[PDB]
Amino acid sequence: GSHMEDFVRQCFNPMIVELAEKAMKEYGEDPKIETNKFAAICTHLEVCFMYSDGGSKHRFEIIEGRDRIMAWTVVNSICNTTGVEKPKFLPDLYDYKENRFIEIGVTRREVHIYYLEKANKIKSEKTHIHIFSFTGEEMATKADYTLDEESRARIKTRLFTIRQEMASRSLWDSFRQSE
Amino acid sequence: GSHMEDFVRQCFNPMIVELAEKAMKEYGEDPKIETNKFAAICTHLEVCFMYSDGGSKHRFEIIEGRDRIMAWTVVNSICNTTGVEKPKFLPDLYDYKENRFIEIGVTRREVHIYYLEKANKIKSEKTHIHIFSFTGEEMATKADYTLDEESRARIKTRLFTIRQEMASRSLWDSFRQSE
Amino acid sequence: GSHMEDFVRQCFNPMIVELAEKAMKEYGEDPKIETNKFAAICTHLEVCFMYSDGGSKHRFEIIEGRDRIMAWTVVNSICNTTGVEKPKFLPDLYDYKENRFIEIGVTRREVHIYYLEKANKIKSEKTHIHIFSFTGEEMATKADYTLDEESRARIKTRLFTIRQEMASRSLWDSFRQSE
Amino acid sequence: GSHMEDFVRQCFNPMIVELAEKAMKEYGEDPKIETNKFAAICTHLEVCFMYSDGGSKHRFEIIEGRDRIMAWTVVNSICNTTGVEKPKFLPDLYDYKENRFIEIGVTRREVHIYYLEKANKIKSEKTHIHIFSFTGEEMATKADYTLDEESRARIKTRLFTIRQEMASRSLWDSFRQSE
Amino acid sequence: GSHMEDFVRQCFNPMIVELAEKAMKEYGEDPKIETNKFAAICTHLEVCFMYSDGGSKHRFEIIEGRDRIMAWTVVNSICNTTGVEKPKFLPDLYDYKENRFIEIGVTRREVHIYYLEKANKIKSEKTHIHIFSFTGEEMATKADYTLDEESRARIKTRLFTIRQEMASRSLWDSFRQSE
Amino acid sequence: GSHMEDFVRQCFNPMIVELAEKAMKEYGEDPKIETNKFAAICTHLEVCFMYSDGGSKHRFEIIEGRDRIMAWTVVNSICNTTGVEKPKFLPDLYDYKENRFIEIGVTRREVHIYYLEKANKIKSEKTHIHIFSFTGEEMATKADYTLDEESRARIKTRLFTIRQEMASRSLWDSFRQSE
Amino acid sequence: GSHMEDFVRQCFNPMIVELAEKAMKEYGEDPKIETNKFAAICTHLEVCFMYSDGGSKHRFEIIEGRDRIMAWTVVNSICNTTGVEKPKFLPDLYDYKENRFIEIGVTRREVHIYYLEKANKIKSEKTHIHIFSFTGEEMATKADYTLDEESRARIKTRLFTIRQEMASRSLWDSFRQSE
Amino acid sequence: GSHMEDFVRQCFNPMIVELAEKAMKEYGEDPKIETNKFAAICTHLEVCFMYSDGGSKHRFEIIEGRDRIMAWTVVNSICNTTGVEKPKFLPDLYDYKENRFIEIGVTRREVHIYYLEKANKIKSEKTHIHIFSFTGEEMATKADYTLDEESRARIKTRLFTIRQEMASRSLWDSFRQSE
Ligand SMILES: COc1cc(CCNC(=O)c2[nH]c(-c3ccccc3C(F)(F)F)nc(=O)c2O)ccn1
Ligand SMILES: COc1cc(CCNC(=O)c2[nH]c(-c3ccccc3C(F)(F)F)nc(=O)c2O)ccn1
Ligand SMILES: COc1cc(CCNC(=O)c2[nH]c(-c3ccccc3C(F)(F)F)nc(=O)c2O)ccn1
Ligand SMILES: COc1cc(CCNC(=O)c2[nH]c(-c3ccccc3C(F)(F)F)nc(=O)c2O)ccn1
Ligand SMILES: COc1cc(CCNC(=O)c2[nH]c(-c3ccccc3C(F)(F)F)nc(=O)c2O)ccn1
Ligand SMILES: COc1cc(CCNC(=O)c2[nH]c(-c3ccccc3C(F)(F)F)nc(=O)c2O)ccn1
Ligand SMILES: COc1cc(CCNC(=O)c2[nH]c(-c3ccccc3C(F)(F)F)nc(=O)c2O)ccn1
Ligand SMILES: [Mn+2]
Ligand SMILES: [Mn+2]
Ligand SMILES: [Mn+2]
Ligand SMILES: [Mn+2]
Ligand SMILES: [Mn+2]
Ligand SMILES: [Mn+2]
Ligand SMILES: [Mn+2]
Ligand SMILES: [Mn+2]
Ligand SMILES: [Mn+2]
Ligand SMILES: [Mn+2]
Ligand SMILES: [Mn+2]
Ligand SMILES: [Mn+2]
Ligand SMILES: [Mn+2]
Ligand SMILES: [Mn+2]
Ligand SMILES: [Mn+2]
Repeated sequence: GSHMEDFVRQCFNPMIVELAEKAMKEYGEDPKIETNKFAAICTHLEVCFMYSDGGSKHRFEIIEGRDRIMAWTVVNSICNTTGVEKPKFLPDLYDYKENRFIEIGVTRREVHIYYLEKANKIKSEKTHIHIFSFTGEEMATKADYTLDEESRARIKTRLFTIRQEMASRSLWDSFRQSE
Repeated sequence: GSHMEDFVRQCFNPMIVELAEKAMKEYGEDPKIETNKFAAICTHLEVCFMYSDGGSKHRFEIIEGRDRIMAWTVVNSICNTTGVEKPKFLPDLYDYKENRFIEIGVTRREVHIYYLEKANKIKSEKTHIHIFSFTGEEMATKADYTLDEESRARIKTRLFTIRQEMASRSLWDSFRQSE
Repeated sequence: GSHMEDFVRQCFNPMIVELAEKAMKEYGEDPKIETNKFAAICTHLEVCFMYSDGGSKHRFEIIEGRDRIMAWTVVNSICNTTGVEKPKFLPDLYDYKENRFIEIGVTRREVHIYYLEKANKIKSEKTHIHIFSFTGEEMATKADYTLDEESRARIKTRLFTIRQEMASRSLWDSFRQSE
Repeated sequence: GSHMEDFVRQCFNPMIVELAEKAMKEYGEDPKIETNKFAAICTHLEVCFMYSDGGSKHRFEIIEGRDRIMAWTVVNSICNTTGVEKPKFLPDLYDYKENRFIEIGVTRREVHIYYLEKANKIKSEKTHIHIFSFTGEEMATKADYTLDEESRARIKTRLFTIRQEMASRSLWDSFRQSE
Repeated sequence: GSHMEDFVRQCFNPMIVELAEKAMKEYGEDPKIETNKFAAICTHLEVCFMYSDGGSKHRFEIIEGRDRIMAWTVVNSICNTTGVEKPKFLPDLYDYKENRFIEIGVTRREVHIYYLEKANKIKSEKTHIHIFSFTGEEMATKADYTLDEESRARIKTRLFTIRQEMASRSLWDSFRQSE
Repeated sequence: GSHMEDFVRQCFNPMIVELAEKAMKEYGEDPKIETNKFAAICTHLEVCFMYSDGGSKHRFEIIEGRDRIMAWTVVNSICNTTGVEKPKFLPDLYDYKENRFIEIGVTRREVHIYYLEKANKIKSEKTHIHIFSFTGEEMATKADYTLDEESRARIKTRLFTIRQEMASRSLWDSFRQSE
Repeated sequence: GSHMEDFVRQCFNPMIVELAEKAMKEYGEDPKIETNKFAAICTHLEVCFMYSDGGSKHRFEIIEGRDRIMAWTVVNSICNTTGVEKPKFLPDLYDYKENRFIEIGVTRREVHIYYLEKANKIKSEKTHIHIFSFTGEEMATKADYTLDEESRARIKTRLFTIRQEMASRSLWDSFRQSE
Repeated sequence: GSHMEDFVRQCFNPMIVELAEKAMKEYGEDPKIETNKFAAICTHLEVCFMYSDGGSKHRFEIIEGRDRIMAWTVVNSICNTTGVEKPKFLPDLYDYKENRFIEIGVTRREVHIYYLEKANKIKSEKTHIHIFSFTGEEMATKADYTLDEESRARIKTRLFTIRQEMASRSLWDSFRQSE
């Protein structure tokens, strides 16, 4: 095994790791080789899980963490009961309170570049966009950050905790220069 | 076993299935033969469970999911402590906040026909009526939908998810044309 | 064993029964003989448990359900940190929100007689008094019922459910004419 | 073993004891000899745990209960995402709602002496200070007690319960005259 | 509810009760009315469970405790892999060590009458027969009791414990004169 | 609380302690006062539990650890299915393999004095007698020690471990000179 | 989803299904399309699990159910501590008692054809071969069936139970004519 | 953290890791620095755990995995009930069947050098000695290996699995050249 893989298994809880292994394998990647992609999907999975935990009881429908067909089924059921436009690509969450899907991005570049690139890929204007980064900076559409400051600051802290742990194990540099 | 039965056991959590088996057998039906009635009572059971989960901590007394005699006991205790009129037929919930019983219907026809038919069977005007359907449409008495928009839209989504899963297994058509 | 005892073990959850057995034995009574006292302390224990569950997260300190010495220790710690007067007899709860102890009574007589008798035994005016009965009637000091209408009506319903179950087993009559 | 140690193991839940054993051993002390320091760190650990439980869902980041390096990592991540000043010594909590770290002290002297001594050791003015004592008295910076009266009064009661239990076992006197 | 029913729920573990409720309802009986049949199937279910527990690790295939169709499926699979004759009626166990099915009877008459009646109903000579009674007497085909003396004497004791508990609750007499 | 009581709660697992509290209270004693009797019944309870664990799967019926009436019920069922003589006093176990009841004694005197005294109290010759002591010495009827040397030596070790723990807490001397 | 897939999820316990999903995806297959291969690997996984359960406590090292690299690691450790020849292909078990690896095959053809084909693929003579089929027939190298008759007959029964369940759902025919 | 530490946490189950952390800290070492000593005590802990699992039900008293004082207490109780000589240093197990203590060594040198060195340190001839190594070789006193070949070969395999995992992570070389 790799050094990064062992770090992934000791920093992220097992359920998040199992979902990341299932997600990458459903797209042909192997967690034991593309190990920094392994850490990325784990990090992205934890961020969305904390994000939907930031609301009430059932404000959010979690799209991420399901296989492509079941995730599109919930997308279909959401679209064809609320009336919203079906997105071109799979989002990560659906905000019932705000009646909009959310795409959540976790980047190691500037929140400006990453938002611009995914806002380009999305093109469909309806779905909300919300980016975090491993430095503590965040950016959202219309500056509408959906959650309150306390929930989002928990996410920024967890991200900086991961970058710190990667650096003390000498794996942050390759993780940075691999996105 | 039937194909529908296997779908029922893999789509609804085991506790809901056990309650549905107990409910149908207490009325002489067998889940392994009347399999689309098996899916209906499971669907109806999940909807009411989500419905009472939509309130505070103890807003709702769940009438559905108990055997006829224990369910009438709670109905008696509710009626003879609050003062409300004892219903002619067994409701599904009791709203303490609103001081009224609720009958919850899940239909594959128009919410208008199904409401009209059960409002006819109820006749007793006190108990509230609330219908959902597998298309995302809902209808309630006095347009009083009891729950907020977020909780009810979760129920509509789950219903459309079930219809989608039934269709990909070729069982939605017989399920539709069997109510 | 007795018929009432078997009913007590099948109607009240095991933790409440274990506490009732411990409470009665600490005062020389045996649950297997004084069986209707066994049902009374179980009923009284469940009512107080639902009562403190009716508040926020930690509004209530539960006095009932502890042995005499540990219960007086919490009473001491409560009195000697808030400043309230130490009661002559052991209460059942302590309301931090209202800064007062509560004595909870469950009776099979008129709420008026039972309140009057315990208000006589208490004499110390500080601690709040709140009575329920197996008919759905309640009475509290200064008409201050502490909890909201939804929480108290849950307690009245549970009480009428117990009386109904006792009656169908022919044990309500002796339970009534034994208090 | 010591008498105090046995009391520590029977009064504090095992998870708090395990954390206290880990905390003291990471600083060269042995719980089986410095047994009243063993009770102190257990008491301090429970107080902070109740303290962060006094907020919403994720108002507080718990600093206490982690080893020195992981605790400083969260401190780093907190500081370098919110922007606050990194404290000279390890605090116990971080209040996101109030955007400030908290140092929690549990003393057997006057809240005035203990606050003054730690306010002297801290010197860095940013982090909040909050002291409790085994008599029910508390003191906080700017008289800003962070939590509501109900949560803090739970902590004062638990403290007086511990002192009472220590006294009936003859160990309060040495515990007092050892801080 | 009945007095016997409450005794059934407090003497037999819940899994055995659930199986008995499922078994009787699959044959049109209601546990709440035919309550002594309810105790009989519970007693019969526990005896067979102890019986198969009396062997090695996987000496016995349990036929009892499954619904009619799944029980016949295992009967089919057993018959059509070992080669034994398929029985006319559903047995309770299958002994691999001895290569024979077992029918287990629990009676309140003489082991001689009960064996004779079921040996008459079976007619198919292959399947083994083994009877216990609430007095401690047992009888098996060819005097081949399958299990050792220690396992069978546990079953006789449990049976006499049940009869004793029924008698102190005044329900043994009707239970006896109802088979 | 007492020092011995705290030692009892930290040395014996909670289930054994709960049984000891129930056993002593059923005979009018209070664990918080007669604390060395509290340790004795706990020690006696653990020894019998290890003893019956020393056999096969179901060699032993545990008589100890039940209340007087349920323990006599099993005694009745054992006697009136095996045919053995019903003992004058309650034994602790029943050996099916050897077809005899066992009385287990744990003493702090010489195994000779303790055996002689209980062999005097028993008088009924049928039931087996087996004594252990906190020094590692054991004595059984006809020198028939029922279990193998490995199981009995585990019991002697556990006993000497308890005496050692009591001595380091200064409570062995009063425990010795109290039997 | 497919009808076979739903049957796979309701007939095999979830841990076996998760392993089968992981095993097939590690070789590029998707359980939701190659659904009868999905049932085959599940069936093969359960058979090997029952097989190693047929021995003592730790007679067998399970090779099947691990990913290719971890399975080869145990193969390496086994070979390079016992001294046996490292097999050309991955076996399913390692028998320590017999000091040989085992390849377990579950077929829907004649045990003769399936054994011959895999004995051809293995070529390395050391590793043992053991075939079962859905009719109850088995064949092993040197007629050495490793396990006793009771354990192997459990496996044959489970296999015939699966074929029966597949047939009543109309999926046995395609499952047969797909190997 | 270190790379080795992350490997230790992902290869050994958490209970073994917690014991190793407690064992090293009780002797002044820190698992996060002396990380290959961290892997050694974990490996040594797992080997002894498998070793005592290799016997009957209670053949072995586990000495390793307790703190120095509690481990010496069991040593005292063992010595002063069986009569064996108290060892100069703490052993790892006590074999009741063979009436002797066992010292278990796991080495990365030749089993001959390691045995000779510890046989020199022990000097007390009574206690048995048993060495394993990461190559699959073992050596015991009088060639008495206590366990059967199947149990010991499981231990040799697990050891070679650990060395393989260390090598693929580049940490075996420093682990070898550090003993
Ligand atoms: C699992 O791997 C995948 C998966 C897909 C399809 C489903 N994925 C999303 O819907 C998706 N994917 C990404 C992403 C994209 C490229 C590299 C890494 C990631 C990242 F962050 F996961 F780590 N970010 C999101 O935020 C996001 O919602 C495509 C490609 N790779
Ligand atoms: C379990 O089967 C039954 C049960 C009964 C008596 C108790 N039932 C209700 O009280 C009830 N029954 C129905 C319903 C009615 C006919 C077919 C299907 C259903 C449906 F939806 F369950 F699937 N809808 C409700 O909403 C509802 O509250 C009558 C008949 N069948
Ligand atoms: C357990 O039995 C006891 C206990 C005590 C001392 C502690 N008890 C209370 O503090 C107490 N006792 C009663 C009560 C009094 C008489 C009969 C029955 C009850 C009742 F309801 F429990 F069922 N009601 C309360 O509300 C109440 O707080 C005295 C006498 N009996
Ligand atoms: C575990 O033992 C230790 C630990 C440290 C470093 C980490 N500790 C804190 O950060 C800390 N330490 C104390 C404290 C100080 C001296 C004696 C006792 C305590 C007390 F209360 F724990 F019991 N109080 C706090 O409030 C507090 O946050 C220093 C010294 N001893
Ligand atoms: C559940 O109720 C039923 C079930 C059936 C069909 C399946 N049953 C058996 O296969 C069966 N049935 C009986 C039995 C027969 C009559 C009354 C009571 C019982 C008894 F003991 F359960 F309590 N004894 C056995 O030993 C036995 O194997 C027939 C009738 N009633
Ligand atoms: C719980 O307290 C009791 C209980 C009883 C009746 C039931 N007890 C037994 O059947 C019994 N009682 C004793 C024993 C006797 C006197 C003092 C202490 C014990 C001892 F060891 F428990 F600690 N030893 C046995 O071995 C034994 O089987 C009588 C008296 N006290
Ligand atoms: C935890 O660390 C320690 C502990 C002690 C005292 C208690 N220890 C034993 O009783 C002991 N110690 C060793 C050992 C010795 C030196 C280095 C590494 C180990 C090894 F293998 F743990 F990894 N081997 C055994 O087999 C053994 O029974 C001394 C020194 N270090
Ligand atoms: Mn996504
Ligand atoms: Mn995303
Ligand atoms: Mn209904
Ligand atoms: Mn309805
Ligand atoms: Mn009270
Ligand atoms: Mn009261
Ligand atoms: Mn601190
Ligand atoms: Mn502090
Ligand atoms: Mn049967
Ligand atoms: Mn039968
Ligand atoms: Mn006794
Ligand atoms: Mn005894
Ligand atoms: Mn194979
Ligand atoms: Mn050692
Ligand atoms: Mn060693």
